[PDB]
Amino acid sequence: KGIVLEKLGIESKQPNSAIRKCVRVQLIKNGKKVTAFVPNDGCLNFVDENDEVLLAGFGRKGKAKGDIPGVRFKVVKVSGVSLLALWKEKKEKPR
Amino acid sequence: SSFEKQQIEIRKQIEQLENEAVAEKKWSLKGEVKAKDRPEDALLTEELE
Amino acid sequence: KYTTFQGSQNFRLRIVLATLSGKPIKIEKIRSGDLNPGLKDYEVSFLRLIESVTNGSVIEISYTGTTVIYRPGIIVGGASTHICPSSKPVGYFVEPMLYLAPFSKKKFSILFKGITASHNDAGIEAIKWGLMPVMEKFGVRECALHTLKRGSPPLGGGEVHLVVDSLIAQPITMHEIDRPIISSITGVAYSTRVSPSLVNRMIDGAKKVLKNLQCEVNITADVWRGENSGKSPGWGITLVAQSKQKGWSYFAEDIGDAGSIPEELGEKVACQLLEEISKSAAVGRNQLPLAIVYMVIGKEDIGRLRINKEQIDERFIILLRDIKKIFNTEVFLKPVDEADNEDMIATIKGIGFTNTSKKI
Amino acid sequence: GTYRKRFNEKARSGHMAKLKELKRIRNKQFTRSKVSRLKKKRLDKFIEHQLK
Amino acid sequence: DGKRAINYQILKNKGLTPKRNKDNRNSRVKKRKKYQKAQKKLKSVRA
Amino acid sequence: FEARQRIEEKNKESSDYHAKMAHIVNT
Amino acid sequence: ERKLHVPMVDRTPEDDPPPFIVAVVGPPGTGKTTLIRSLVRRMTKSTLNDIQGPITVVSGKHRRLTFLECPADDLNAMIDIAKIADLVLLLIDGNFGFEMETMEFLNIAQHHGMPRVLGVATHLDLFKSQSTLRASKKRLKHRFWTEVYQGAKLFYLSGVINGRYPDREILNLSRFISVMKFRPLKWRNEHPYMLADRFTDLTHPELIETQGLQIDRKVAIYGYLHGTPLPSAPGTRVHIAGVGDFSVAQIEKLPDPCPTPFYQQKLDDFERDKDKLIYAPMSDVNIGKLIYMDNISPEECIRRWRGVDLEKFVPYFDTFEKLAKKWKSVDAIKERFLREMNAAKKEKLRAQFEIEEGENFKYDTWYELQKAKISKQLEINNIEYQEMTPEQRQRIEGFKAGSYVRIVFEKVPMEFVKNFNPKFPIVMGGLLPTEIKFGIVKARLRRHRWHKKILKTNDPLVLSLGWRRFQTLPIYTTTDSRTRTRMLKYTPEHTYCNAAFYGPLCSPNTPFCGVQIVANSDTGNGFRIAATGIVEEIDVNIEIVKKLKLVGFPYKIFKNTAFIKDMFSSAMEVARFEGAQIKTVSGIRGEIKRALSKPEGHYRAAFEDKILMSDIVILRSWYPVRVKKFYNPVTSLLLKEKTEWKGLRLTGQIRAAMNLE
Amino acid sequence: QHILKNPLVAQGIVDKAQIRPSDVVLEVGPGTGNLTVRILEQAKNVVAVEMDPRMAAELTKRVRGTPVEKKLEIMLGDFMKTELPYFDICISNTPYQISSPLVFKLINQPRPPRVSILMFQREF
RNA sequence: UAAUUGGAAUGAGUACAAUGUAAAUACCUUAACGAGGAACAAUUGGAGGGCAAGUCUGGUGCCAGCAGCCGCGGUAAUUCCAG
Ligand SMILES: Nc1nc2c(ncn2[C@@H]2O[C@H](COP(=O)(O)OP(=O)(O)OP(=O)(O)O)[C@@H](O)[C@H]2O)c(=O)[nH]1
Ligand SMILES: [Mg+2]
Repeated sequence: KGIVLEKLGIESKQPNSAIRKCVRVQLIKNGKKVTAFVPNDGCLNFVDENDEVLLAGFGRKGKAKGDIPGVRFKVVKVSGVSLLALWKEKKEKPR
Repeated sequence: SSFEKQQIEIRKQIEQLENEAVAEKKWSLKGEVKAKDRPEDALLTEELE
Repeated sequence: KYTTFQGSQNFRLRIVLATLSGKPIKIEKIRSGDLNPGLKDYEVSFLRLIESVTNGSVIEISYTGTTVIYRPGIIVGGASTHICPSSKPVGYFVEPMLYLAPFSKKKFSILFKGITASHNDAGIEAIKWGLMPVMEKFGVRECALHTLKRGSPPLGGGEVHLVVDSLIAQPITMHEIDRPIISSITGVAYSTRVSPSLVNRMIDGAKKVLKNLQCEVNITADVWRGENSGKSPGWGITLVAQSKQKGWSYFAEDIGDAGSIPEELGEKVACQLLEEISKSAAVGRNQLPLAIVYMVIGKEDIGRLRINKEQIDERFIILLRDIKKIFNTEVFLKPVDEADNEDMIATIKGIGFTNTSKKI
Repeated sequence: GTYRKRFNEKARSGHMAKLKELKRIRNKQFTRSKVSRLKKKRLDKFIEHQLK
Repeated sequence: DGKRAINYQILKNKGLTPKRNKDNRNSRVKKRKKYQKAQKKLKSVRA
Repeated sequence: FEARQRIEEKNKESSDYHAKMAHIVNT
Repeated sequence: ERKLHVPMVDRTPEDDPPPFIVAVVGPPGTGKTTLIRSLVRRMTKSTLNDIQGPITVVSGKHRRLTFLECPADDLNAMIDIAKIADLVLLLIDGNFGFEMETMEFLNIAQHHGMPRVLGVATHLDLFKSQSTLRASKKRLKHRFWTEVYQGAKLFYLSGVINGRYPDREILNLSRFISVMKFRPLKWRNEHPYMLADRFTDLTHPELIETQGLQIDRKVAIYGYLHGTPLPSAPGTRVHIAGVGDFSVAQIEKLPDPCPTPFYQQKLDDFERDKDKLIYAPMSDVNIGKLIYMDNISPEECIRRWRGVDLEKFVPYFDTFEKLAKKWKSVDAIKERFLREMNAAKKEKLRAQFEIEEGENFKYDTWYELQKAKISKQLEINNIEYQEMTPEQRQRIEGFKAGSYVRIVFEKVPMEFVKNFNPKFPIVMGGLLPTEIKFGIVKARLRRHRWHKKILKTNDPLVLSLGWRRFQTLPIYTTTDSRTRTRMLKYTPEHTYCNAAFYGPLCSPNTPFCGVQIVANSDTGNGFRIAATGIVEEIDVNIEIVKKLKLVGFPYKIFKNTAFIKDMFSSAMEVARFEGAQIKTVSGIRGEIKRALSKPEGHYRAAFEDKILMSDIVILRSWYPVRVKKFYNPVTSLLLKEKTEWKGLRLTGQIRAAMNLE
Repeated sequence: QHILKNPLVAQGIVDKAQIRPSDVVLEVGPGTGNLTVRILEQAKNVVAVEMDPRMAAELTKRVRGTPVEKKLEIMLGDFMKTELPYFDICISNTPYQISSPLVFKLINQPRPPRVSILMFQREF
């Protein structure tokens, strides 16, 4: 689990860039704060600040044209619901 | 009673707004305007960018 | 409608409070019994500063000029400048921005010019070592006061620079019930456009007073000369007694002008510092309005600060009655049960306050 | 796992008394917070320093 | 009735799934068509 | 003057964010 | 790592917490009066009838429950109750299915903060076969599991044999809503709120008769305070939802009229409720004190306690020579500064070690650390209150939750009293210092995924935010890649535009929710929630920028140089713009260079390629638009009918009712 | 002659010195001013001691037009033969053959410094 | 390649009934209904393609790159990559 501490690249002009997609997240077990990817850049609207993101390993098999060394996690569930079920508009985020 | 005065002036504001809102748009809230459709000098008194 | 205050007494405090709480106030009969009634020049410039950092507010001044009607807006901030009029030093306008700074939309970067020393108002070592550490206890991380040029009375022309970086949501709730133990004494001793024997003689007098008490004593001599040293000579001192464990400070400053035998001035300030220490517990007698206001605007939570009974004086009673007029916040003074002295714990329940003008 | 850490030990008192005895015998063969340790060590260093 | 019964969409709740064929429903039908299509190719190259 | 001040803001913000993601990872 | 959470603060009291509010909601015919009737019959053995208003019933040694049959239709009442409710018996027909009101309330609850929703399905005795019944039960359960979490249990109630439900099931509901722990939400633990058991207007008949009945009357309202301490001085502000925005004139703590048996047990251990289990009134059956005495001067106050300006900074010091003699020997201040005798050294040194660097030395996770700091603070509050003589505790804490309180307003509009009926909830809410200012808010929002049509710029949107419902005129902006704020003219169909509007402020990061029409006449079959957002920042000015392109033609063509007609009409028009950019509609770049004088608006312009004559030049100007300042609060329960509050009409609607394109 | 190329140990060396805004830094063996300019920002007046007038000329060329142009003196010659003025902290990179003289010269100053950040060989 | 249409087939479901069973429920059996968008509305993933009177970045011109649910109008109206 983790707390969304802030967003990164919210003022980055170049859209869909990787630094646009990355939020900065504090974990609740340690206290250590890391960075986390997010699929589908529109899904930055779903995470706000003090959400509970549930992070999973990013575990990427390969590295693309303009990627980032350093993002190692990825956001799976934002405050209970799951980002595939908000982006697909099945459920919606219970505040 | 003060509630009726407050809604009479609310209906004033609403009636004016509707009468505006269905009405034909002022030129400077369109695209593709000429000097034909507009009146003259209306880019000197306006301060666009 | 308007909360309504009388008199010209403690102007800046009511303007700051009416900006924090956000309730329009109205001050009336402002020296109206006096020869030329109204606001002095510096009070108008202070209102100009307040209007400059708060987008949205509205100030009106009566026809004669003896009734101010203030309706606050949100705090915003920015970077700007200010030209302090000749009668009051820059400390007069630095201090209310100390109250108001950590709660704005953007940072403060304000550039003051003018005189930078006086007898009455705050210095530049006063604000640095006397009221930045209280602000740092209450959760303000990164604040600083860059001296660029140091003026002096009567001409001045100095300029200082208030940069405040951290924007907290609300101050923390600060429990403190113990008399701090003083562990050092530092202090600054400065002089502009004079020969450097003065600073050494002030340090001589001070260290002769403090040559009998059991902590280390050091004093940064600071001799400006030339082109950033301003336009007129002067000299002054500040002594800070510094408790390192918890981060508290008690300090006493003064300046001096043509005629003062500087050994006497240093001896004076050392005696005043000892006096201040003996009438204090966890705050000096003059850092106390800042800490009381930062307790009031905390979050909804009892905060306890210990005070000596000698600090209970007329300025205290005035301050608390002004808080109870704006905020509606009483202040429960219970006594302690150490039977060696008559300290009083002062517990204040914070109002529920945030910084509602940040952005997410 | 004889001398483990059980979840609640006030409610297991007869047990731990019995285990104390077992340990006493089996290791009478040999008998015949670390922040409190760090605090004690630093205090004793300090006292030695001040006397020197 | 006076009853505001529910939509179709907010019953079966399939928002934004893309639109596939009428042949992902029935695997037998899809493999049938793909066999009789990729048998045409082998009736041109094995000429 | 606008276009310049935008360029220095944009450069600083971008570089600092990349520096934070260089500040985390080989910890 | 299922356990860990964002830490939050509780602020429910520990001595006497108020009753939990149990809304019971659902469509019109679904049987939500038999539910409340039979729940109360099980929990007091005392059957009612004609239930209206809130109803407080003791259930246990401690729990008190405040039932509230929410009205069926009115979307205003559902919005109110969703803000304040604390359990929701969301009761859905079983034979019919879901119905659109159940879905609407569910989404209103999900945005403002979701209370404990527990669903019960009735009309299950209308099925004729067990296979139809059993599959339908499973199917409703799975849809309800989508809306609420998974495994959330719903209850199935058969027939109404005697005007009330069975006993096995109703006994299960009673057990389950009497073991349940509630979640610390956000909006409810900063604002005091109050649900009103009874209500009386307090004027003479004399002012009515001698002033012709019109005047806004003075009114006192009674009920339980939930949420946070409502401070114990008059004049604080209040929003009475669906009425307006008042300021309280007098408050007073009554003795509460439904005590738990635990409470009476502890009260009879001062002096050393067998049938009055239900309370349904809306239906029928010293220097610290010396500082705060205003009429005293500060100086005299000091003089009594023993036996000037603050504008100067330096305090008042004594005279120099008195100090110089006084502070020669510093012995008086001594203790502010840092075979048997050996122990005396080591005690001196022990205390010095504790002082000097004995700070650097003072759970398993980081969530338990935070909750331990929070709970340490909460008990410091508790301890320092319980040294306060209960008047003083009342003066600086101020009527914590659970207190029964009478408060009384004055200048309350006439219609509120004439059009009263107990079935609609009146719900007092406190106000923070921000939410009384007015300004423009910059929020972000999307069309709500089930709403059929996209919105429009400047068509009114009744939205609820804080305790308020008000109708505004939003204006939806994109952002042109973090440069400017282009004014969109619609809502994107599947994403988040921003919006700006003029309304009461509220703090950043606050979720709101907005509808079209709330009038129960013209509703139809469509879903009704229409936008969901959070408010992102707060100010008093924004500038929005509509893209406006000037279009003109060429008439004389060189190589790499053209002459332009029809865009402008004068000379100084062109002279304002020497250095603009014109792009061909076909797509080559260019600019304008100089003005021709004898032709009146014609001029000369440069290009990168030789222009084709049919090409057309456009300049990309940026007109500034600005928000309107409409604000029309609903006040839905001052009307005679309360199920139709109408305001501005949508642009398509006023074109339909005026028969025009 | 070696050059501390790392642009991140340089800042850390500087800010550990805790330079106050009223200090006189002696800064012995400045090199090409990779390190110096930070000290110029944080101190009132810097006194750099140098032996290579090539470096001295380039270093004084570095500060031209810069606001800190007037807060830097340069003293030439052998370090172990000058008379150092009063100075109030000391920051040093100088090549290591003077590592043992330097230390005792600082200890035997009249009015010695208060803190000095020195670079040495690991075994030294 | 199909995009209209021609009749034949059947059970998911509903159901007299009988069987089942301690009693039911369901299966197995079966009157009567029950298929054209057979709307009686299969899914989960990843790869490509185009989308300009749009935006943004860089440059040795008309370009490139990012991207494109954001354009000039219009939302009971647009009936659009039939979709
Ligand atoms: N057969 C059957 N009838 C029911 C059931 N529930 C309620 N009813 C009947 O339907 C009617 C409606 O019940 P109410 O108690 O009015 O419930 P309600 O939701 O308050 O209805 P309104 O008063 O119209 O809001 C009652 O007369 C009940 O007898 C049920 O589960 N089965
Ligand atoms: Mg009913």
